[PDB]
Amino acid sequence: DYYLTKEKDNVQSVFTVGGFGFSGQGQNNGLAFISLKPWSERVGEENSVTAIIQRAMIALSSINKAVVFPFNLPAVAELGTASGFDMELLDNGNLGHEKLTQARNELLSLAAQSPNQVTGVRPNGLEDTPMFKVNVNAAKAEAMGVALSDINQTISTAFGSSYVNDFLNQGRVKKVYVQAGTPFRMLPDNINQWYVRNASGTMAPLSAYSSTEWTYGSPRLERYNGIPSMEILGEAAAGKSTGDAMKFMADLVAKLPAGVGYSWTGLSYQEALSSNQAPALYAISLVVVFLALAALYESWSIPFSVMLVVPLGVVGAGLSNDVYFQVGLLTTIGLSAKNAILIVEFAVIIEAARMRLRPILMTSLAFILGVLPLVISHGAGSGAQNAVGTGVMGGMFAATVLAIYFVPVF
Amino acid sequence: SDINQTISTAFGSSYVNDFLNQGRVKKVYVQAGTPFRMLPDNINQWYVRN
Amino acid sequence: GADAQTVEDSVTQVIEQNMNGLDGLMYMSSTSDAAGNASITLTFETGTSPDIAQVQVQNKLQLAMPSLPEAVQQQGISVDKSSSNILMVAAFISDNGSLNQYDIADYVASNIKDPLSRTAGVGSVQLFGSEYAMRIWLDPQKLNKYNL
Amino acid sequence: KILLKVQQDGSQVLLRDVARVELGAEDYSTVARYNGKPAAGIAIKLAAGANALDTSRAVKEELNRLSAYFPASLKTVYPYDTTPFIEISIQEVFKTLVEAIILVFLVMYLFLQNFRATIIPTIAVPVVILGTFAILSAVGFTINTLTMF
Amino acid sequence: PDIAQVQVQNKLQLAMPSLPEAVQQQGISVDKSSSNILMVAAFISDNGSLNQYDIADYVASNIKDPLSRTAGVGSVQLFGSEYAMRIWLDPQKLNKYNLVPSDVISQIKVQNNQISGGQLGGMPQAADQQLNASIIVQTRLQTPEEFGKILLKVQQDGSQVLLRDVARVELGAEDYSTVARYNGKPAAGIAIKLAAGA
Amino acid sequence: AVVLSAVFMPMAFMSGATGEIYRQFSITLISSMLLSVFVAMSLTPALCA
Ligand SMILES: CCCCCCCCCCCCO[C@@H]1O[C@H](CO)[C@@H](O[C@H]2O[C@H](CO)[C@@H](O)[C@H](O)[C@H]2O)[C@H](O)[C@H]1O
Ligand SMILES: CCCCCCCCCCCCO[C@@H]1O[C@H](CO)[C@@H](O[C@H]2O[C@H](CO)[C@@H](O)[C@H](O)[C@H]2O)[C@H](O)[C@H]1O
Ligand SMILES: CCCCCCCCCCCCO[C@@H]1O[C@H](CO)[C@@H](O[C@H]2O[C@H](CO)[C@@H](O)[C@H](O)[C@H]2O)[C@H](O)[C@H]1O
Repeated sequence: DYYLTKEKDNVQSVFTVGGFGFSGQGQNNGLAFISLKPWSERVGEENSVTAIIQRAMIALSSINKAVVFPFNLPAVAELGTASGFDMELLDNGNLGHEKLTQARNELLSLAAQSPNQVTGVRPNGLEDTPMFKVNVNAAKAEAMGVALSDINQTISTAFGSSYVNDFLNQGRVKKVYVQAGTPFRMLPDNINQWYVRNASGTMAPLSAYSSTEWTYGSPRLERYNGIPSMEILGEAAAGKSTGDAMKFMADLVAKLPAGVGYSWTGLSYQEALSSNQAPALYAISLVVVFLALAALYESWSIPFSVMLVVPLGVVGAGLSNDVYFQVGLLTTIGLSAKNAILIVEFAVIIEAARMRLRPILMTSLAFILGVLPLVISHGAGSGAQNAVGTGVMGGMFAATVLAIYFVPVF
Repeated sequence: SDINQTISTAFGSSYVNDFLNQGRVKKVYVQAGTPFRMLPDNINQWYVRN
Repeated sequence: GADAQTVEDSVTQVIEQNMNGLDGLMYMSSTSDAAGNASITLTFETGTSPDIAQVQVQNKLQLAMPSLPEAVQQQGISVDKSSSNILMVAAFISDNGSLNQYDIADYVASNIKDPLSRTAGVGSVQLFGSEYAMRIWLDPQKLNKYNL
Repeated sequence: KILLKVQQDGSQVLLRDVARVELGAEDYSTVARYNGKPAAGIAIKLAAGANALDTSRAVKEELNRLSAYFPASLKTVYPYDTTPFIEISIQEVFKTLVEAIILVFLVMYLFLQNFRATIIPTIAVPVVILGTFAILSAVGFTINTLTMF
Repeated sequence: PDIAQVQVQNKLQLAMPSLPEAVQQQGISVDKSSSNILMVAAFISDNGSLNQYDIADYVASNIKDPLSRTAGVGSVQLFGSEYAMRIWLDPQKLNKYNLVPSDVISQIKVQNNQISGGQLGGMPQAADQQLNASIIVQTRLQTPEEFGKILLKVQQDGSQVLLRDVARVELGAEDYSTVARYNGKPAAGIAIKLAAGA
Repeated sequence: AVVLSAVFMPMAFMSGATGEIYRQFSITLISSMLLSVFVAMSLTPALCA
């Protein structure tokens, strides 16, 4: 009603499915798909996905008896619905559900004590719920000639919809189910209405030898590699990378009682598998690029001896960089090398660089305006690209003017 | 059938079902005791219901 | 009609204990909810053939098939190379309201599900409904009346 | 009319006498609605290695073909369709490639001031770029952000 | 090897219904196992606090399946057995109470069983109820004294005949056919077979 | 182009997910200079003529 009454001008269809959710299937889970009108009718940024989502957040935070969380589909729906780290708390010590739950609560408390490192840490599983337990006095039932199997089968059939066989309906095979009626399985008092047959053929009610009590139980159990576990989510603090907070959480787990392990899954496992082998591949790539910048201008000849000083600059170089920029720096080094190349090979420079200063800025602008489509729809997203771009272009022009002349004497 | 099942269970450790031990599913076996299946004379100790 | 603990220790652990010896296996996670659903997700190494992995998993599952409870066997166990992404969602409604959700879902599952499911390019389909089933609602008082 | 028990007086005890038999849903755990009206839905998951656009066209054509046998009051609607986004994305990438080559031509023309002299790189570059696309397609390399670097 | 294993496992499924029930329950394994042995890992006890049964059970319960799923490992063989709730019958005591091993097996099957208890207020439910909770009826037995308290028969005077009165229930090895030692001390071992192509 | 093809030649004979990621650069690059050396000696002379 909120979507189709307050914002009819941008929504098209609301498809709500109850009893389903990403956390699993359950009576208390809800999910809704929203369809929007085409971009021709959605004009301006106020009718965009972000603005309507923000308005939905503001309006639906008023739902008192539920937690409604409108959100957009992430960039990669194959890896989850959000970012951060994915963590599994493994109970490899065979401690039990209660001990593991206490350990999880202790870890949450410890993480909340240092918000400067990890933000928004939260469990993923569901909390314990009251559950009904029926205790059957086997000795009492056996004393009056009632089989325990009959009692268990009666209860399971009445409250569990036991499946029997198949039947034909309009040329299709379909199942047959047997269950108690709706008004007979809604309250704890409903058990006292049931009867079972003894060996003599008479009936005795279930209340004669069964006792019921309220207990607690987990509605969802999680396992990892065959070991009981509970998922823990969260995101790194602002200004911090993933590795530092990840290690800090590792130490936090090291502070937990013995018998409790940990492991990373999803994106965190991928980044951990990348990081523990990244130095070796980076070293071999550096060796390969060194051979590349050692084979073209025949050995330490003119510039390749100043590129011999590049490793000192590399070793000189908590702030980090992403995977793409790690290859982007190598490509920048290569394009600077090529900016040198078609003049340095000519020398192998006055006239050569007079007729090759233009290609320097053609290649630079070609790279800039080739990575430009990756980010731009024209007009938007162009103001923030003039900071690095203009400075890099000026630095490259200065390098072309000066370095290919100083390096030969260097 | 009762006689054959009795002999097979007594001397063959018939498997029944599974049970939970320290969070792991493990099998349940039924067999005669050690000092009851060591000699040929041990068969005469067994009884079956009519 | 199974709780989380029951479904876990009766299905999930049994299947997991026989889920070894797989090529390129990365890790394995499983869940067991109170609705009676036991879901096990296996992640394989990048580049592994999905068909080969599915065949291996389905074969190794056959080892644990006789050890599972009879109701689970009758319900059937599905192994699919399903990705988490959803391509598209198709909805079916009634104009005059002549059909409730049960009729629409039954007709869909009986007629439109399996031709769409076997259409080229379709990995798997999920129905937001159920087919018909010859439900028999017992009455405890009447059953006690006739000694049944 | 299934017989269960015959009493001592010869009376029959049928299934309907102790239970209410009706044609009902196999699983009642899921409830779906559309704009508040009762409805049922199908979630179609793309097969691995299959392109989304052609698969969606096939699915839509199958639904249209099956629509001839529908009951008198049944219609089909699409509450969650992603393929128009894919189509508009490719329509935008063609535009972005053509404006990239246009701007390269403009820069080169600003250099030489001779359209006959300036055009040679303008047709030179896109052949290389589309040939590279052809090789990455033939090998089986996807059009991924790493490639678009 | 994968294609051959798949074909063999598929063709075996044809004969699966024709095999005896005990063989089916035991499970049939098809593996691309080579005869060579990569390495053998042994586990011992320092003070002798654990006999071979405890060591083998712990190994099979904790170290077997992570090592078995480790990359490059084709198959593993355990020189031991897990725990198994061994029930040693006594023919004289069974004859004393007029009991047969078949009824003992049936009673174990009944009482050591998990029963799907459903849930209160499940679908479909009334239109005005707010309570929805699972129902727990019976869970699989865990401890040996739990097995020893299984009811078998009630005599005419009301006395109960428990499992412990006719059998000695103890936690024992699943398979006693293998005995392993290390330098004369009790131990259990794992034979690691290299996977093909690794 | 020859030197770049040679230096990128032995990168495609090692495996790994990171290796497969690096293929998305290496293979496109070797194809890039191969196409470049083809086009510079084939296409542009015909045009300028
Ligand atoms: C129908 C064909 C002819 C009609 C023209 C429409 C399509 C052709 C596009 C050019 C017209 C737009 O003119 C505009 O000029 C600027 C400056 O030169 C260029 O765009 C520049 O500024 C915009 C605005 O910040 C940035 O997003 C962009 O990254 C940058 O390259 C584009 O060319 C275009 O955004
Ligand atoms: C006033 C200045 C105007 C300058 C405008 C400059 C560009 C702005 C956007 C225009 C894009 C329209 O471009 C349009 O794209 C569609 C596909 O989507 C193309 O359509 C083509 O592809 C589809 C398949 O995808 C085919 O079924 C169709 O037969 C074919 O012709 C058209 O060839 C083209 O008409
Ligand atoms: C004295 C204490 C020593 C402790 C040292 C701890 C780690 C230090 C760095 C060691 C890294 C060497 O790790 C090495 O990486 C290369 C790849 O680069 C791997 O080589 C592997 O990948 C390449 C492809 O990339 C394949 O062609 C090759 O057949 C394959 O075996 C080796 O499996 C491994 O031998």
